[PDB]
Amino acid sequence: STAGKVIKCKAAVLWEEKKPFSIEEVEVAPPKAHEVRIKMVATGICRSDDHVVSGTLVTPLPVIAGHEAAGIVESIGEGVTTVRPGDKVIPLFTPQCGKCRVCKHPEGNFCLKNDLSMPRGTMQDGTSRFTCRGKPIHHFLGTSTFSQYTVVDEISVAKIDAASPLEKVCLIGCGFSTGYGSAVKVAKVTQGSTCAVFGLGGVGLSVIMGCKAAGAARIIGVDINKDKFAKAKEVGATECVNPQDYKKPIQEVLTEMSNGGVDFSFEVIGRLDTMVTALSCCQEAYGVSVIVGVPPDSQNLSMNPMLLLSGRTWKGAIFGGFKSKDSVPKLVADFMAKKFALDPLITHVLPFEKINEGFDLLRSGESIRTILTF
Amino acid sequence: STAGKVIKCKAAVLWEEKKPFSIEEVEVAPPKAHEVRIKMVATGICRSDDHVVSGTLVTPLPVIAGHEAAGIVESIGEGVTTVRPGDKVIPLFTPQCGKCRVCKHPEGNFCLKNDLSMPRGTMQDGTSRFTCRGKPIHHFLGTSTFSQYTVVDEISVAKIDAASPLEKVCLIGCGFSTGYGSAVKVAKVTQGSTCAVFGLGGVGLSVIMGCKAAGAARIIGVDINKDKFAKAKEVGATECVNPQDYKKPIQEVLTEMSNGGVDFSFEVIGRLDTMVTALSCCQEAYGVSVIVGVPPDSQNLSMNPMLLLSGRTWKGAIFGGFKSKDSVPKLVADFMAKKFALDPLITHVLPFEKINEGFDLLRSGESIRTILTF
Ligand SMILES: NC(=O)c1ccc[n+]([C@@H]2O[C@H](COP(=O)([O-])OP(=O)(O)OC[C@H]3O[C@@H](n4cnc5c(N)ncnc54)[C@H](O)[C@@H]3O)[C@@H](O)[C@H]2O)c1
Ligand SMILES: NC(=O)c1ccc[n+]([C@@H]2O[C@H](COP(=O)([O-])OP(=O)(O)OC[C@H]3O[C@@H](n4cnc5c(N)ncnc54)[C@H](O)[C@@H]3O)[C@@H](O)[C@H]2O)c1
Ligand SMILES: CCCC[C@@H]1CC[S@](=O)C1
Ligand SMILES: CCCC[C@@H]1CC[S@](=O)C1
Ligand SMILES: [Zn+2]
Ligand SMILES: [Zn+2]
Ligand SMILES: [Zn+2]
Ligand SMILES: [Zn+2]
Repeated sequence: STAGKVIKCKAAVLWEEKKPFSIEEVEVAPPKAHEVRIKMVATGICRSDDHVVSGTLVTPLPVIAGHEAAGIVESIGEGVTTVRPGDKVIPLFTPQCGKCRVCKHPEGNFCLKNDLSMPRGTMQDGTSRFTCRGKPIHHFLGTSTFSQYTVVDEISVAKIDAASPLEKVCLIGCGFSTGYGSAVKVAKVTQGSTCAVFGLGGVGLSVIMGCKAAGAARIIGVDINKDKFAKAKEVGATECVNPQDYKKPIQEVLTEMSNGGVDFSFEVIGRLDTMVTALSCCQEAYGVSVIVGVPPDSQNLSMNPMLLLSGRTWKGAIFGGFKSKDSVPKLVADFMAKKFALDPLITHVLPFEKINEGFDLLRSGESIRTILTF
Repeated sequence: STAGKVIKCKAAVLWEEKKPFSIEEVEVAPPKAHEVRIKMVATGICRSDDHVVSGTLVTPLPVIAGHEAAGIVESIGEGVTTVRPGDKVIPLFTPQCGKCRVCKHPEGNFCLKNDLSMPRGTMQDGTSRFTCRGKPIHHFLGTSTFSQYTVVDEISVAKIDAASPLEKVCLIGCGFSTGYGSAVKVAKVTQGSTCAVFGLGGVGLSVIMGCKAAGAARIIGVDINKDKFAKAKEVGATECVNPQDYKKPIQEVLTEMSNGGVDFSFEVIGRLDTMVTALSCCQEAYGVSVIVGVPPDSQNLSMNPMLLLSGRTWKGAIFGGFKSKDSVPKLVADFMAKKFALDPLITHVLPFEKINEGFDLLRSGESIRTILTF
């Protein structure tokens, strides 16, 4: 019925940094060749969407943010072969073209068609499908899910199980997969190890889930908000520590509690100082530290290279190291088979029109993941 | 004949920073329990010994430096079980106690008894076996090989093949093992990969040897001294580049020549800026960069954590990651079986008494390894 036509719908537009989202009427153009128009069903509020509002994450404005979501294909442009109208799908903020050097490498996942390194906030063809008040509105990492309808490139969408609960599996579009993969795929947590997880929001909780699934014996959660500790323990943290309770630096405290440094540490916050602290708290000769948190745009950290010369391994990853199009469908299938849980991350559910309230909950420290329904 | 007695012999003592070594008479005490007194046969001049002179590497002075060497056991203290008088041995600047958490971990080699993290420059018992002009002289990483005789702890010595040529296998005590292991063990260079090696001294040449033995397809040598290029090519470099020949930063140049960044990069110099440049030139999603070079004491580098967040792996190692006492004897055995060559690193041979001349050759850029004979 709407196939091949402009759709007029509501979307949350961010017109300028540090302002509330504006629920407005936008026009969404029909999908061009190899493009997929999606009717959104659920979208999570991730800290990275708030980074766009705060200026932490820089991307051309005005913009329709949102990148963690699930929806139903409304229509497909010419040449699309991987999804059909009616299919449940999850948009991929990291594409999987399957032809670049990274897509062909066994460990790479940061596809070279990404819109993160040199952000333009467009479709792959350099143009936008969004218009508001007559003005073109940018996309966000080829996803833009804070809208009733969006249009993505075929390499930025994956078909998922037809029976999946989209108000839950939207978390596989970012939060869950990032945390879980960070532990299980990037760090490769080992059985019996000691892990330290800095930041106990949705991503940090999914890191804990992954460490516990990998058989870690000790999983130490670190947060300055102690209200985060109960849920952290629920999904696997054996201990939790608040840096504000101590008179000495947390890396010392953690080095002492792990009898010389942890096997695996994770930075899941987004601060330069906690990135260096997480590196330091892993065992100097064989420790591994993974950066997951997004740092303030263009800022450099300072660190002593002797931390690495002793033997430490330092790495970072986008989306838990998962090749997005190949893994999203398998993660949904595993969720359907009850291999992991997603309810522990969901603390609040709000209609899409209350998006600003959902961001207020995140910023106040009260929520983990707010799921917005359309 | 000398067993149980103080030995009077010549040693090169460093009384103060930035001065020539002073060839003096020293008194070497007999070995205490679990100690081994070694008659030196050959010692190489590594850049790290020059770092002690320049103040780059800090350790208590006055000191007997030198750590890359081979000699013959003169006598053993009570309780020594792993070596005997007359054995050929190689002193280990990284110990292998075999009991600490690092020694027992499969991938650790930075034994907790090392004298590097908090340098005291003494034997394991906190005292020195060296005296000069009535003053106690410090040890250097439990080795101190710029002396006709030295005393080391049993965990800092390995028994090697009785037929090995000590004027060649002394390089297994540092230079060769470090570079080689950095490629094959730490980085785990893969067949068909592209490697970039910053610094073409003896350790950088050894890194090339390990990349070639791992089957790398391309091995790009980087050095501001183009006189280093011929030998680099001889041992495996497919191309060599001098940063001074270009108008743009070397990481750009290397990213362009590897069509998007190399698989494995190695910092084998000891500069903060080349450590970051080496990291950057490795492929942003799956690249691996290994720091081998020793940076100026207590200085921090500055870097953007986005270099890691895209997927890069950054690591460092001491002694190429080898568990010292288990690996040195195998390396010598491999060398005896012609599994690798050591002659390409040796450009000059001088009597011990010309140690200052040997340091002048290194500092002028003329040599790779000068072997000193006793
Ligand atoms: N690499 C990726 O692919 C990817 C994917 C998703 C999110 N992220 C990033 O991961 C981070 C975490 O995301 P989230 O959605 O879980 O966010 P969140 O805001 O829900 O969680 C962060 C947690 O850090 C805690 N915290 C803040 N400052 C702290 C400090 N100084 N010390 C200790 N704890 C502190 C907060 O109390 C909070 O619980 C963000 O930076 C987000 O942008 C990266
Ligand atoms: N990690 C360890 O276990 C270990 C063991 C041995 C040596 N090291 C360290 O490794 C480094 C190399 O040792 P070496 O004995 O081979 O030293 P070296 O001095 O023989 O070689 C260093 C090479 O780097 C080159 N170089 C200098 N500045 C440069 C720049 N700006 N750009 C590019 N190239 C530059 C020089 O021309 C030289 O050929 C030293 O810092 C040494 O202390 C570490
Ligand atoms: C390291 C920067 C990654 C930014 C990505 C934005 C959407 S997802 O939350 C992570
Ligand atoms: C990272 C510092 C290691 C310094 C050690 C001194 C002797 S060997 O050259 C390496
Ligand atoms: Zn790709
Ligand atoms: Zn996200
Ligand atoms: Zn050395
Ligand atoms: Zn040990």
